[PDB]
Amino acid sequence: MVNYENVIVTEITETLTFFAQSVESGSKLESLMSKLHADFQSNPPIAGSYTPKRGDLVAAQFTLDNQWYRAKVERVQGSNATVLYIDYGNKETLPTNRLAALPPAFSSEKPYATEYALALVALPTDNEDKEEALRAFSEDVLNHKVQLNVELKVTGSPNLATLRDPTTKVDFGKQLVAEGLVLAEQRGERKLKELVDQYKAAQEAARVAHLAIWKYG
Repeated sequence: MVNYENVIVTEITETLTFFAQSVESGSKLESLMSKLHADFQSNPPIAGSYTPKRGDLVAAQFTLDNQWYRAKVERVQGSNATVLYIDYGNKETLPTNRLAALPPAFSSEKPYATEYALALVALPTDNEDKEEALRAFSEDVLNHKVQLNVELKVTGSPNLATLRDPTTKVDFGKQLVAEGLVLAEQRGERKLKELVDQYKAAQEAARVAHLAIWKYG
């Protein structure tokens, strides 16, 4: 009877945080991107006429496809800026001449992607084990429809969330633990006790089975 949210995972970072879009907001973003494309084709901005302050919400021309996206300026350094593509979750450093003022019409809708921390998962000690963990998790969830549950709200940073396969009901983060690819996190929130204990047992099973990072005990 847990109220799962149907999401699509759109971006995964190197610390196993991830960005997810709501499935029922898919048409909303689709419409926005189509209107933004048409707007900036009809009235293309003048390159170099805009420079941002840190925090500005802008239109940014993605270096990959030369299309315009909604973006938050996170850092400005001379001729370049670091931006977050708020509807998808990826970041890049970019010349400021590829930034323009976002028309107030596109600025009111909340970001269509939200960042979360994968609940109770810690990356392994080895660097190559780290890579494999990120590869394995991306293969599991990237671009896929999954069920998300927020486990803990965190003030000032991404909330803790589990991800579940809609068909098998397998907890993806826990599966990473059971496969011996990541470590289980121990923490004290009583509401997280059951999940903490379960992830601990999964880690233990992977240890006994000598899986992956636990190969040489």
